[PDB]
Amino acid sequence: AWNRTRISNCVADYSVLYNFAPFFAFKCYGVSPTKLNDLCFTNVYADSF
Amino acid sequence: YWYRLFRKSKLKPFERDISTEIYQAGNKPCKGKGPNCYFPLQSYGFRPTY
Ligand SMILES: *[C@@H]1O[C@H](CO)[C@@H](O)[C@H](O)[C@H]1NC(C)=O
Repeated sequence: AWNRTRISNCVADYSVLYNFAPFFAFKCYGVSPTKLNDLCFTNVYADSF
Repeated sequence: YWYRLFRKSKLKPFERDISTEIYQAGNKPCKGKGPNCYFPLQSYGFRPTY
C-alpha cells in the first residue's frame, strides 16, 4: 500500500536529502538527478517501500 | 554472459567498453558499497526453463 506522494506544483529538489541518509540502492532507470529543480509535470505516482 | 551495468565513460559510435572497475558515483573515491556504487556486472540467468 504505497503512499500517494504527489509531487506537483513545487520544486522536486530531493537531491539534498542524498546527504541526509546513505542511499545505497540508487537505481534511477530513466533520469538520474543529482539535482532537480526545473521541469513541471502532471503525474508522479511516487511510492514508499 | 554478463553486461556492463555501469561505466565511467560515455559510449560513442563504434567503441567498446573494456574497463570493469567499480563505477565511482561519489565525489569521494568510491570503491564498493557506501555510496550508490555497485559492481557493474550482473549475471544473466540463461535457463532453458525460462
Ligand atoms: C532525515 O534527517 C536526518 C537528520 O535530521 C538524517 O540523519 C536522516 O538520514 C534523514 N533521512 C532521510 C531519508 O532523509
